[PDB]
Amino acid sequence: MSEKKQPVDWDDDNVEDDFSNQLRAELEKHGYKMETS
Amino acid sequence: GIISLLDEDEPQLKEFALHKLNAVVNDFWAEISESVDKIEVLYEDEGFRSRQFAALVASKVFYHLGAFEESLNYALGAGDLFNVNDNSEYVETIIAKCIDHYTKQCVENADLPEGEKKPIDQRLEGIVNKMFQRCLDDHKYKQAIGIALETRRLDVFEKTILESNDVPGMLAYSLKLCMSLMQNKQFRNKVLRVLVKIY
Amino acid sequence: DLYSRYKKLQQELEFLEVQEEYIKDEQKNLKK
Amino acid sequence: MYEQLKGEWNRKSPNLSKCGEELGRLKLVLLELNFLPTTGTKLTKQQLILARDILEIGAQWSILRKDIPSFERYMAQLKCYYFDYKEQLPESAYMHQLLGLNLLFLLSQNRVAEFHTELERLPAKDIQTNVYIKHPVSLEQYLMEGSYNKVFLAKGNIPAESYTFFIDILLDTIRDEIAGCIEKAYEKILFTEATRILFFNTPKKMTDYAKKRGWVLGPNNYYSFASQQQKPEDTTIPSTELAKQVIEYARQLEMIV
Amino acid sequence: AGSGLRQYYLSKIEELQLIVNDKSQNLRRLQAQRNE
Amino acid sequence: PPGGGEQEPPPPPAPQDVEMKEEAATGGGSTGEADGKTAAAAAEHSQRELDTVTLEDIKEHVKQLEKAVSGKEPRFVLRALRMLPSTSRRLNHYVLYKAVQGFFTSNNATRDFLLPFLEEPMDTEADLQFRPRTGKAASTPLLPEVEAYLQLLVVIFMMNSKRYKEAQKISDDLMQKISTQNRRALDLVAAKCYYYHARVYEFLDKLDVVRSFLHARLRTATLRHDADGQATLLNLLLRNYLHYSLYDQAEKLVSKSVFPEQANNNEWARYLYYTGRIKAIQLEYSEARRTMTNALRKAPQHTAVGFKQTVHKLLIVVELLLGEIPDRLQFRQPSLKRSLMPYFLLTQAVRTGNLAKFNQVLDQFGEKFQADGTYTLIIRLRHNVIKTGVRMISLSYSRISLADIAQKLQLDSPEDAEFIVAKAIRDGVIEASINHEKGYVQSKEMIDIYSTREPQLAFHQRISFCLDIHNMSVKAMRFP
Repeated sequence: MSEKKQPVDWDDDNVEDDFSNQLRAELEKHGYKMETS
Repeated sequence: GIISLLDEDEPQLKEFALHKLNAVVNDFWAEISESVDKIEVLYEDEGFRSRQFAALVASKVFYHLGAFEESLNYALGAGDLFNVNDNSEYVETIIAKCIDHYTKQCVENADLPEGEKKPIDQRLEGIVNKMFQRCLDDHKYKQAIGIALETRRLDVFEKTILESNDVPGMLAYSLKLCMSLMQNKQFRNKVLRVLVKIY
Repeated sequence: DLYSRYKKLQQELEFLEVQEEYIKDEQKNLKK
Repeated sequence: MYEQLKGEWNRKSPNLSKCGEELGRLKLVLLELNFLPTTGTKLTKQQLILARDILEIGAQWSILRKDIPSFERYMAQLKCYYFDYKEQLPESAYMHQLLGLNLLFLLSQNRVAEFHTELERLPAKDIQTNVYIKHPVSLEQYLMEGSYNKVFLAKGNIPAESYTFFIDILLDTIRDEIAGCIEKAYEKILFTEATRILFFNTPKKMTDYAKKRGWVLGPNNYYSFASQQQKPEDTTIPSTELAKQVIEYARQLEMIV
Repeated sequence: AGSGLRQYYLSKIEELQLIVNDKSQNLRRLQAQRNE
Repeated sequence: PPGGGEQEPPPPPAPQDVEMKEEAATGGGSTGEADGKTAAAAAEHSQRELDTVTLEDIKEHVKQLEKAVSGKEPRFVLRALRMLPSTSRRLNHYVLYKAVQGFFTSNNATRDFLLPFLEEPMDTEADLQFRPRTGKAASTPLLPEVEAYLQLLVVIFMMNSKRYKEAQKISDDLMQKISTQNRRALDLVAAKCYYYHARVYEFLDKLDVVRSFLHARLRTATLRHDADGQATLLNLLLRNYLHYSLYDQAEKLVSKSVFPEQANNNEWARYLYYTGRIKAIQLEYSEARRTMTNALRKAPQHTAVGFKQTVHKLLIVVELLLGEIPDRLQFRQPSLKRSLMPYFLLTQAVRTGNLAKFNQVLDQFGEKFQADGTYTLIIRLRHNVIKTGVRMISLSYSRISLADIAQKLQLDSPEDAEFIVAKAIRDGVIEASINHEKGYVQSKEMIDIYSTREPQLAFHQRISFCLDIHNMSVKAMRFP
């Protein structure tokens, strides 16, 4: 069925859920968290 | 909407508002419905100029919503301003339902003719007989006789059979119907006796 | 004309209704 | 036909006979050639320019006299004229600020639901320029967040005329809504906490709430009726209706043959 | 008189036709169940 | 010669046979189900109409030279169908026109002979018994003249032919066909007419005249009964109310006609999409999201139908205001090209606290957002971000000092934090409680138990459903 709505205007890793840039990798954050105390 | 004018109690404005409004009720049929109290009030009080006109627009709005009982009531109240009309879907629908209400009322009252019959608003006859006359502007339409028997009215029955072409084949047709497919003896014998008299 | 068709429609409608009630009852007893 | 076009408006308009002049105008316009029609004519166009101007003055006099029903009536009529099946309508200079004032009225009388649905018609004049429309939407945005003090800070900046007749009512409604949000079951709350809130005079309006609302008027130890609510669902007897339901299931397990 | 009452006696029977039209089929279904 | 003469043999054979036998079988079935089984709603009539809507429409746009489909009109132009020889000779005329077209050049229409192929078609002792055939063969010529994709010298003809067909069907239904209910087809006709009116309102003024005509059209329905008639007229009219005149919203809110329960499933999706749009624009968000999701799964099963894209571009904004979307779940192969460029950048900005990036994306894609007719986002989404933060705080902590949320939600002050949390609780996003004494915010009581009177309230609904389904199934079993 046609609705006259003119619809027409990379990795197979699947869902990525939610990733947000942390920049510091865990190794850096914990590596220098320990230094404080 | 133009109800913005009905807000004012000046008598000159009111009728201009109603006259302008009933010209557009169909496009804005539902929109109006949040105002029917105002129109009903302006119908109920005495001394307005066109109380029938308010009754008419009320009937139109309630016919939109299919509240046929109340459209019927206000159409009775709307008087000749409505009743004189004769060719539209709206009028034909509400006159059909009026015929229905009338015939059922008649059938009900016919079981207790001795008294305490519920009142009949004479406007019901004022519409029914008008339709009967339409069924008289014609040579011998069978349907006229049909409604006649269905409404227990021997008078218009007789007037129709004697009027027009009183071909005895037609009264043999009437006897055939009386015998073939009706059974309430107390009405049967009455119809049969008026038929023997006319014969 | 139309009066006869109207009346006959009414009659056959109600009569098939009667048959329907009959059939329901006979079902109920045959099950027992 | 030019019934005192600028009789009492250019210099000062305190007249109450202006009401009688408007009455005559409304009695005369109903007999004008075209009001309902939309096909139009140049003469009709003149009749429409006239009707628009007179309705504008009627609405502004309404706000000047602080009448509400006349305000809403005139505004409905004018808004029916402004948008319509016929809208050739060379631009009128009062359209923007009057419409903004209409939006202020709609916001003040706590019809926020009907606020946005009127804002669909304006494609670009509501953001880029035209301060008159900018003001009410900005105030609405301010009052959508819990921010409140900024409203009272920014009250003293109105691009059009005073229009205070609505701004006072808006402030009162905001006050009473904020009060209602602080719905308190406990009858005892420190009145000084309310004193921090924008209630202003310590007992002038505290008595007003005290007469009907709970707590005390500036006590700092409120005593009154409590708004605590308990479900009281201890009763284990919905038996009369639950039995209905069960019998109904038995009803539709049978009677099909 | 130019089809005085053709819009009556005609819109009145259409519902009758539809009702009986479906109800006969329902009756035949019940017939089959009882027989088996 | 090598491109016209050599490509002529292949084309002529297929339209000569397959289309003709198609419409032959469809007309035969229509005649059979109109003659017997007056309750002919359940038949291949609807399937035939759907197939004609789907298949025959797209096979050709040009006037179909060599008298393959343009010849059907000169075939059936003279039809009597009074008795056995008349109908047999009309079928023989169809066959002979096909044979002549495959042998020689049959009758051709030069963009002006369609009226004589339409006037004479209803002339020459035409048969009323095939009123549906008249409608079908009159509407099919519309689509060629409609889907000519030229919009020159055919839109006006489209409008005139549409008016002709509308008048014909109105006069036909003025007799109130008995035991036939041609409305089962008429609806499609109606939709078709609306099509050209939109095309007309794409080549000329909008469909307000159509609006009046269709108010009359549904009024003449809803009186006797409803058979798929009003179920189409309602969504047609509120489509036009919202068609670039969508600024009108106030009215349709009072369209209080009940929507018929038993409708074609495809239409229910249009109805629920428009109901969702109207609910969300006037700021109700509870019902809007649930009814829109109910719409999406109602009838999406097709290979990229197209408006699913739009419902997704709405459900994302309408539920952004209240929570979180499936952030990466729904960006798959069909929608990926559009949704991703603006909406993904948005929801990504929204979860983060970057206001500047929000402004950047808004500046970049405001034109696209307005083109879609969903520019509510700036109106409310920009100023309702803090709601999500409050929701997260509700989900994690259970007892917190309100002096801490300020540093957690960058409000910089505790009192306005009290105000905003109180507003949130009143709005019902969270049911926490506040100790107005020492900056104490506490969650509600623990979840009491999940097995006291709240469960069985659901099982009652499921029984209602299941027993209803079984009864519906058993009733309509084996008609003969």
